[PDB]
Amino acid sequence: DHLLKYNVGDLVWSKVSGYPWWPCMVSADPLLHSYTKLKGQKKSARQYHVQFFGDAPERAWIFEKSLVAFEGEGQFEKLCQSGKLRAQWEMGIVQAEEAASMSVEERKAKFTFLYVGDQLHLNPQVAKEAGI
Ligand SMILES: CNC(=O)[C@@H]1CCCN1c1nc(C)cc(N(C)C[C@H]2CCS(=O)(=O)C2)n1
Repeated sequence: DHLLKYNVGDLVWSKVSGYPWWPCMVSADPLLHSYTKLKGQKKSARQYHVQFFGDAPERAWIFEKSLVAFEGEGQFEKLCQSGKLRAQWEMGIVQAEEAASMSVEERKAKFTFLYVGDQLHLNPQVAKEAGI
């Protein structure tokens, strides 16, 4: 055990209420510039900031007990124990599996969402790759 389980660029599965376990990457919050913090300053309530792979940019502060290191798509079955949501999730898994073969510096440069004030936008490199 380590007190700081994840760092910026780490790939993780995150669990948010109403959604299945989703592929993510730990990242710095646009406003705070931090990637980890204690909710209400309780040492047992550590959270990490993550961005979700998939269709549209999304991010969240998540409790460390709702995160699991991402090794691969095959973990999903053991972790558990829908139309538009399924296609978004599949797209996210393809991106996460591509990011897993990259170095941490390359995966941060390619996948980190573009921050324009408090608006989250596609990474210009991902946008160019998709022909946007
Ligand atoms: C883009 N956001 C959304 O689809 C929805 C509606 C607003 C909040 N939200 C949301 N918030 C959170 C915190 C997570 C989350 N997911 C896990 C699903 C999305 C991840 C990126 S995706 O592939 O586009 C689908 N979804």
